[PDB]
Amino acid sequence: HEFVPLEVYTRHEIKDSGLLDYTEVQRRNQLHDLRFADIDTVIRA
Amino acid sequence: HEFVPLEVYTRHEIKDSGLLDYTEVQRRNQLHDLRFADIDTVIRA
Amino acid sequence: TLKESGPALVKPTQTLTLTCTFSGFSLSTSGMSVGWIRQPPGKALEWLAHIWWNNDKYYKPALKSRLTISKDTSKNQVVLTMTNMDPVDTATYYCARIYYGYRPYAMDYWGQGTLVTVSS
Amino acid sequence: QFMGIFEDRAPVPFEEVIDKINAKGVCRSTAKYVRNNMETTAFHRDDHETDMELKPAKVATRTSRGWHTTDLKYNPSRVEAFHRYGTTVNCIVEEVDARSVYPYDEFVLATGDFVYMSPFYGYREGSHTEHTSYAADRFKQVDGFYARDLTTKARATSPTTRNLLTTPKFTVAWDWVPKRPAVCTMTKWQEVDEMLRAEYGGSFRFSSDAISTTFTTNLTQYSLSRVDLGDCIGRDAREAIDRMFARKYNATHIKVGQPQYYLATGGFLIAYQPLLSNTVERIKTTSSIEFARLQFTYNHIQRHVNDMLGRIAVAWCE
Amino acid sequence: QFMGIFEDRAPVPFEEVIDKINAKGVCRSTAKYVRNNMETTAFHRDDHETDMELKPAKVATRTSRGWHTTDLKYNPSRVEAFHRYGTTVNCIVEEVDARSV
Amino acid sequence: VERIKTTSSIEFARLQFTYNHIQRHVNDMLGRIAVAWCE
Amino acid sequence: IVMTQTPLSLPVTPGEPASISCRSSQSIVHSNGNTYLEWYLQKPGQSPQLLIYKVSNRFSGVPDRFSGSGSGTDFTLKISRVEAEDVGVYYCFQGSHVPWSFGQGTKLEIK
Repeated sequence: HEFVPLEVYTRHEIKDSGLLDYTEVQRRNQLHDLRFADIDTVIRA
Repeated sequence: HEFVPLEVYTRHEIKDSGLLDYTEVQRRNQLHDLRFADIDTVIRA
Repeated sequence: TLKESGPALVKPTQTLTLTCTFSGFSLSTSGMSVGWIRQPPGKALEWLAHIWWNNDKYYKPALKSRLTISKDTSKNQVVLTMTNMDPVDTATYYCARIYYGYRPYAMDYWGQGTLVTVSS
Repeated sequence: QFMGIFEDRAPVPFEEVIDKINAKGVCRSTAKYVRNNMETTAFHRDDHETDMELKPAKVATRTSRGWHTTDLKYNPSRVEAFHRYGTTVNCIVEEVDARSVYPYDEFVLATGDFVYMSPFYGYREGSHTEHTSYAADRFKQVDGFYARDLTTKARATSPTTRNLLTTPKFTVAWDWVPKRPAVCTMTKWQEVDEMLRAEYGGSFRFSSDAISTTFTTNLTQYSLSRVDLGDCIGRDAREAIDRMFARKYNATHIKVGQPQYYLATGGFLIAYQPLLSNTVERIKTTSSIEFARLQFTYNHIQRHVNDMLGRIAVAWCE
Repeated sequence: QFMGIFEDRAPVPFEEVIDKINAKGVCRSTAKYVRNNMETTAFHRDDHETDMELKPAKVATRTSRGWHTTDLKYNPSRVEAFHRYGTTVNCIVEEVDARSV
Repeated sequence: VERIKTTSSIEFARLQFTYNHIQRHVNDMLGRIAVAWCE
Repeated sequence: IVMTQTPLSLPVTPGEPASISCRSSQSIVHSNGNTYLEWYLQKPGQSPQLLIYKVSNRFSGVPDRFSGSGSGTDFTLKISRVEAEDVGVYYCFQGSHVPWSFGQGTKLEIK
C-alpha cells in the first residue's frame, strides 16, 4: 500500500488565514517613499 | 518497536519562520524611552 | 585603453591635477573601478588611490590628507588631484583598471603612465 | 504647554561613522541630513557643533547593547507668553539582529524597519548584481574594517568587510559574506545510521528503523544542480556521512561510491551512502512526516504477517 | 532646519473620483476634507487649484500598481530668521488587496 | 528547576499504541497456532 | 598589511630556477577565504603587467614557468626555467585588505 502525503491545511493556508500579516503590511508601507516620492533629489534655492 | 517523537518543523521553527514578529518588534520599540532616555527626571527653569 | 594626462612640470607647494581617459569600459557599469598608482624613479610601485563606479573613493592613509580622486562619466574620465606638491613626489603616475567587480585579479590594463617632476 | 513635538530619525553619514564613531568613539552633536527633499541641520541644545561621547544605554532585559550621547531632552528656557522652539539631538547606536528570506534581495532589522537591499550586495565577483533599491551613492563597502567595541574600547585585530547603507531614516552596517556559501534552500534534518534501501516496483524504498520512517523515491537520482542555492547540501552530507561512518562502520563496512541524492515524496532530499560489509527550482516540503511513518508501520506488520502466514501455508501443504 | 512636518492623508471626494480621476485621468491639486471636526483645505505648492496628471509610481518588486501627481515635496523659499510654512498635496491612487473573514 | 518542552504531535504515541495492539494480538494468536501445531 | 619582497636583487643564470619570497605583517586572508595576493612584472621602460593572481593562478598570456605558492603571511614566486625575457622588476601586491600596498620589488639579473 502507498500512503500519499495528506494534510488538512498547509503552512501557506495557516499563515494566510491571518487577516493581516505584519511583515507584508510593513513591507508595502515602507516602500511608500521609494514609490510615491523621490528620496535623493535636493532642491536648494 | 519504539517510535521516537518525530516532527519536521517544531512550533519554534514555524513561529520563527516569520520574517518579522509584531510582539517582539513592539516590545523592543517601546523600551526605547527606558533605554536611550530618562523618563523620570523633570527639569524646571 | 587608459590614457594619462598631467602637468610634466609643477612648482613645489602647488596643486596638481591628472586625468585618465578610458576606452572600452565606462565608470558607470556595476563593477568598474579605477586606481591611481605612483612610482618614484628607481623605487618600488606605490598604490595611491582608487575609485569605484559609485563614488566610493579609497586613499592611501599616509597621503589621505592630500589626495582627492573624482570621477566624471560624462567625459568618461577620472581626475586625480594631489595638493601641496613636494619634490619628493617626482615620479611616474599610472592609471589602472580593476576587475575585482568581476575577476579576482586587479589592475589588468595600465596606461603608459606620465612622468611628473616637481621643481621650479 | 507642549504645542508640538517633531520627533525624527536621521542617518549618520559614513564619514561620521568611520572617522568619528568607529575610530574615536565619539559622535557629532549636529545632525545634517536630507529630509523631504531639503537639506536640514539640527544642532544639539541649539548650541555649537561638538563631539559627544557614546556611553552605554540603560540595561533592559533580553535586549542587545545600545549606546547614546544625550539622556535628557532639551526644552526652551521660559519666556512669558512666547512660543519657543528647542532642539535635542541624540546620537544612538544599536546592535540588532537582521533577518532575510529567499530570494534574499531585502532584509529586515529587529526594529521593524526594512532595508531594501540584498544582505550580500558587495564589490567582488558579481556581488554587485544582487538586488538594490537605493541609489548607488547610499552604499559604501569598507574593505578591511577594524571594528572598535564601544564598551571595551579595544580595536579588533582581524579586519572584516563592512557594508554600510545610509537609508533615509538610519544607517545600517553589517559584515559582508558571499551569498553562495552562506544561504541554502535545504536544511539537514535527520541523520540515519541504518537506512535500508530496497528496489521494488520501479521505486526505491528507504526504511529507517531508528526513526521508523519509510520514504519512496523514483529510481533515478536527483540532479543536485537543479536545486537553487544548493551549495550546502554537498558539504553537510559529506561531513555528516564521514562522521557517522567513522563513528560506527569503520571496522566492519566500507563506503561504496560517491554519495547519491534522491527526492522522496513530500519533498525530502535523501543523501545515501551505500555500505558493503568486509564479506533551477525550489523543492516544497510537506509539514507532516506521519504518512511515511505509517508506511513503515504498514510495511513492517505486513511483511511479518506476509512471512508468517506464508510459512503456515507451506506448513499446511506438506 | 525642519521645525515640524504635519503629514496627513485626506480622502478624495466622490465627485473628484468619478468626474476627474476615472473620466479625465487627472486629480485636483487642492485637498478639501473634514479633519478633527473642521473643514480644511490644503493648496498644493501654495498656489491656485489645478488639475494634475496621474503618472505611474516608480517600480517596486512584488507590489501592485500605483499612480501619483507630485514627486517632490514643496518647501518654503528661504527667508532670513523666519518660520515659514510650505504645503504639498500628492494625490495617490493604489490598487490594493482587501481581505475579509 | 526546569521547564519541560512538549512535542506538538501526539501521533507517534498513537502509532505506538496501534503497533502495540496488533502486535500483541498476533504475538499471542500466532503463538497459539504454534502450540496447536506442535501438539 | 606590509609586503616584504626578498631578496631585493636576484642574479640568476638562464635555465636555472629562481625564487622570490615576500611576507606580510598580517594574514592577507579575506572573509571570502581567498588571499588576493598577486605578482606583477615591470619590464624596462614599460607599464607593469600582471603575472599571477590569487597566489596560485597564472594570468592569461603567462607561460608555465611562473608559479606562485604559499599562504598565511608567506608567499613565493618560483620560475622553473628563467629566460632572457624574464629580466625586470617583480612586485607582490595584496588587494584583500585596504589599504593596498606593493612590496619593495626585486630586480632580476642574468648571469
